[PDB]
Amino acid sequence: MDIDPYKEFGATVELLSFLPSDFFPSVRDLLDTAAALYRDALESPEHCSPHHTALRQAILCWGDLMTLATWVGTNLEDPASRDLVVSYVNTNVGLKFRQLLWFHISCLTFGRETVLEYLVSFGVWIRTPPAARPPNAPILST
Amino acid sequence: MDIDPYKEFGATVELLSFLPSDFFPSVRDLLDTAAALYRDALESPEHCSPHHTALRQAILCWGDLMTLATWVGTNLEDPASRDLVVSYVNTNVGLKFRQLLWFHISCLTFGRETVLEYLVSFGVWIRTPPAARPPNAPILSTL
Repeated sequence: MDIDPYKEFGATVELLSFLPSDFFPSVRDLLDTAAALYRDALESPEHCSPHHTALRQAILCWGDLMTLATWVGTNLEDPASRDLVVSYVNTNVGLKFRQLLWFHISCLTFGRETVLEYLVSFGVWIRTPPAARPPNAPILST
Repeated sequence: MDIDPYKEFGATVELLSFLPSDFFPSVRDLLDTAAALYRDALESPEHCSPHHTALRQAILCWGDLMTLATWVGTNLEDPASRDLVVSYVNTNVGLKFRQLLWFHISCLTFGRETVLEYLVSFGVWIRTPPAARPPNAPILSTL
């Protein structure tokens, strides 16, 4: 069974690894932003949007991963060395959520296509050597 | 940030724990049920329903979870400590996803309210004294 988290939103995992791995904020920063910009819709009893639905599942999923990695770090080894279980999650999967978290928060703010366009525009822009690219990078707004 | 997976769907975490711990299939059974019944709608570029989108995340999330919980099985040694993660997985989250997976597969199959009513009814039935309850439990079948 093969599911692209983005296919239903008009994008893919190809399109997101299209941006450099350091382009995205941290997972901790992206969650802080979710609360700060949307908590009431996110805690609301309404669907609101497919982006809202997806965002809530993605926030909570990182919750299911972190909770599991912390309870499993505590039960054999030192709280100073047990951060290999939480280290592990930020190496394999931590990058994946960084893309996914950002993608939806961004889509809520500016509009799905805006973010889609922004990804292709900013993507070809970052690859372009300094001398060949405009001084004004693509910008993300309404 | 404090979010109920079910609130937007007319349910709550209280409401699903209304049901016994053993009533739900394994996760492994639920995903194979899902694959076999829905692979094509779930793999579609279409939302279909809020249930579909929430489901896709959850199926995919269980993928990310097993990847983590198995990697710590690799880093273990004791025959009682390797079995420390799949003790938790069968207790804390495996139960959570079993409910969540089940809630959604079912809603797609039978209808949101259908699945909801069934939860109250089966819930009150299991709580109901044997001798006071009908022999025939509330039923989950194709409307």
